[PDB]
Amino acid sequence: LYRRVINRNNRLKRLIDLGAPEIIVNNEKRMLQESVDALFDNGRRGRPVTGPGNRPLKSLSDLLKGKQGRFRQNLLGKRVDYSGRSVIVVGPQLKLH
Amino acid sequence: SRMERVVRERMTTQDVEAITPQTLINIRPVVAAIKEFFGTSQLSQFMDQNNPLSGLTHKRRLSALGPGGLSRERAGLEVRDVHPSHYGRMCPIETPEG
Amino acid sequence: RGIVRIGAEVRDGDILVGKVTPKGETELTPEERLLRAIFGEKAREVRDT
Amino acid sequence: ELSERGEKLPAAQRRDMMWICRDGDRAKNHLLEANLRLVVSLAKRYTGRGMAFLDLIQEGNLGLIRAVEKFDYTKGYKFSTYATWWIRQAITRAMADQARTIRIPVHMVEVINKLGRIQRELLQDLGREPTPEELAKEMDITPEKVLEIQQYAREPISLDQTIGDEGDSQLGDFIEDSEAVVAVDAVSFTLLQDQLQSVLDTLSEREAGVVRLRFGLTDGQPRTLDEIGQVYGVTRERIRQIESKTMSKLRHPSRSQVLRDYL
Amino acid sequence: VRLTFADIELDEETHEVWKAGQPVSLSPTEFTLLRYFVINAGTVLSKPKILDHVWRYDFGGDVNVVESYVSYLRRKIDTGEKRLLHTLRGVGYVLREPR
Amino acid sequence: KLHHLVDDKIHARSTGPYSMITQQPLGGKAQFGGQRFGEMECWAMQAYG
Amino acid sequence: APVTHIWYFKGVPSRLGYLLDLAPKDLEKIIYFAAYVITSVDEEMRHNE
Amino acid sequence: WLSAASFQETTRVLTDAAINCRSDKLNGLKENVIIGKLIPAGTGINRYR
Amino acid sequence: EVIAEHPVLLNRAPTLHRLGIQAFEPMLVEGKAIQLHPLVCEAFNADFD
DNA sequence: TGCATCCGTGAGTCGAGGGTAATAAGGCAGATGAGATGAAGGCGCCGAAGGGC
DNA sequence: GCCCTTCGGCGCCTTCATCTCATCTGCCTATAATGGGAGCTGTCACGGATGCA
Ligand SMILES: [Mg+2]
Repeated sequence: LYRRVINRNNRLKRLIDLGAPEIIVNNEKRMLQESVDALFDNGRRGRPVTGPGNRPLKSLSDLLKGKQGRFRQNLLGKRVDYSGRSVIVVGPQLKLH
Repeated sequence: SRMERVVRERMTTQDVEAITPQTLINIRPVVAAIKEFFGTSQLSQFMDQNNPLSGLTHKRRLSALGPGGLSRERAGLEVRDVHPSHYGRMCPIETPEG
Repeated sequence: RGIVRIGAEVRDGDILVGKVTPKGETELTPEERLLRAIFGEKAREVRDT
Repeated sequence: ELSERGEKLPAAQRRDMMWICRDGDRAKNHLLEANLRLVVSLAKRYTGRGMAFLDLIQEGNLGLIRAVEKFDYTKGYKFSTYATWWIRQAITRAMADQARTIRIPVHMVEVINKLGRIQRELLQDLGREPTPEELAKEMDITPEKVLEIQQYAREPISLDQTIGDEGDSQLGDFIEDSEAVVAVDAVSFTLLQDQLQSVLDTLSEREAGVVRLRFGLTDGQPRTLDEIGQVYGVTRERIRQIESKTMSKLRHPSRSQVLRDYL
Repeated sequence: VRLTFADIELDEETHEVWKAGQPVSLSPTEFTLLRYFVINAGTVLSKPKILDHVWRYDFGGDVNVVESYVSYLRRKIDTGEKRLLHTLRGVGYVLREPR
Repeated sequence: KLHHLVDDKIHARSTGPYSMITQQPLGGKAQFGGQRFGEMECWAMQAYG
Repeated sequence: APVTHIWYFKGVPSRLGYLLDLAPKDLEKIIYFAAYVITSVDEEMRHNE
Repeated sequence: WLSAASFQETTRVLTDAAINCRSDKLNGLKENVIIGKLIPAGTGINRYR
Repeated sequence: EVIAEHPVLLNRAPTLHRLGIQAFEPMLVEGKAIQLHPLVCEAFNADFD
């Protein structure tokens, strides 16, 4: 997405400096707006910007939303060290503590 | 379909009588499509074989998820139920608990 | 040839195949230099992954 | 010519001249806007790889913008015939240096494209995948370079695509951070430093300082002998001798066993 | 225990070389470079880690010294323009019999 | 006997590797793992005081 | 060229539309180059002319 | 805003807080859990800490 | 020697209520199965399937 | 002022399970930093030995 | 029995120029070639703009 933003911005700079009919300049400005759109929130407007494998790309907003977002996946609950896991078996000879 | 598109593109760009089916044909998309299907597709999965019954039951199994199917989130309560037409066609007992 | 003999017992942590990669370069610690100076150990220019 | 080394422009040589300037401007814009249809028609065959459709259309628009300037009507051919070459050039150049996440120079993206075309043309004629040695024979170059270009053309993958058959996790969850501190080798390094300090303090202070600044322990830079002489008022041969004394006493098994264990 | 490669041969004791059976006298540090080359035969050599291991870490000179030293190795044993001591642009050198 | 043997089901770690973006330890048996202490267990620990 | 933040232009309330007293249907037509707006007018230059 | 943004409708509340220039106190339970401070309950209050 | 009176927490996903995390004291046991006291199963909602 | 009409939110917990693809692109001039060369200076190290107190 | 102090000897070790070898960037090619491939959408509930009428 950042590469798309950079490409659109550089091409718009070239169009402005060279001097082009206003239709092409307007099209480039629209592409810049849609590229920043995709960067900040992919799929919010129109069909989402898609890469290889035909899957929506993960914009900044998608990195802060839902279960898989940072807030409820890395901040609230984290994978911890000094821990393990195993099957349980009844211990009827053990004490309560 | 990809074959038809590419051959339709190519049959005009070349002059008549200098064009042959071999140069009209580029078999790459067909093998690409079969490789796409057989690998990295969730409807053709790794064989579950740790005893003869698992191998037998992995084939002859009816699935509902995948391309053209419905996802578990997309799946309602009605579809998961047993239809009266399931009798004799699809077993009403064998289904995963997850 | 560098691999475990057929019919040999191994366990968690034992080496299986001896594959050695050129380590390239890094910061050789001065303490490493004093270490090789005490025993005569070679630099061992490759990484044992 | 009239602005610098000119004169006050009269009535008939300023307004009319600027008017024909603007007229040529709008004529160029008119034909350009009329011929963008050719650009958008040509860009259809070019999508499906690297960049999007509209980006290709825009790059073709730039190519046509460049082409209209060099178009010569006096040569008496239709403008489309000349414009097509420039549009194709612009699209190919842009796809070469802009459609890759890892940018590749055109001079060798050319040979990737040619390698691909020759291998897939020979595959159907021979019926099998072309061995890279035979591809090199078709290259008139060494096969090793062929494997190198084959492994260069490989494009990066996405860290966030779901990796499992069922959607539960991303690829990036399974990649270890190599740059992270081990948190075990750090304590080992600190204890090794403590052992080194104890060993050096056991040695004579002059020798300890000599070796410490010889290998740059306390500071950032190890120093040559003449620095040691200037800081200890001795000749460089004497420093060589004291260094000989240092590693001679350091071979003592009392230190050798206690330090060799630390590996 | 003598270390051999193609037509160059080294004795670890008295620090001399045979090139195709002909004894050759060579400089000490130049000999250390050759020792690195044989001790890592078939593996590419880069100027930096060559500087790191063979040379002292206090080396404050320029980078032309290693290139010149490789030139001496060429003119001493591999006098041919094509030589067993191939050079990689930006990646350094390597000891390898050409294919 | 089912294919849920305890040998392939016991896992524990003291200090393993960590992820790139966030420094949280990874998860799974192929990697050294580390149990997920989710927000639901955070609720219990907050309720305990 | 300036661009508009989507978080503010597009949402359940269109915050930019609320501030500027417009509608999102009457904003997408502008920040996506489909229809013009009148940035400013000369009041006195029109009253006398 | 930090607690609300981590519960539901993250983008909406985030945009609203950005507009309002809301100054969080970092005093609640979830905020202290997020930032690593002692939770203000049980053994986290100044009477017991 | 080192497990002398060192408390250790046990948890079972899902952790519904506060008692879903309990601190016990561990005793070394052969095998690879964690031995749970039969009484605290109901609080854990734990079962041995 | 309805009022359908849609449009954006929510929808579980740990564990099997890793990666899939097109196309017309080619000479040619310049430049540029890396690496190939050759030459000359500032000690090294000795090859001699001075020598005596 | 060796320190104080020597000429010089090529070596050697750098260092200055000073040449080539890939490697990369910009430019030109003239019959005509003139408007997207494809996308499959529809869970459940629930608050709110919304285009018109
Ligand atoms: Mg159970």
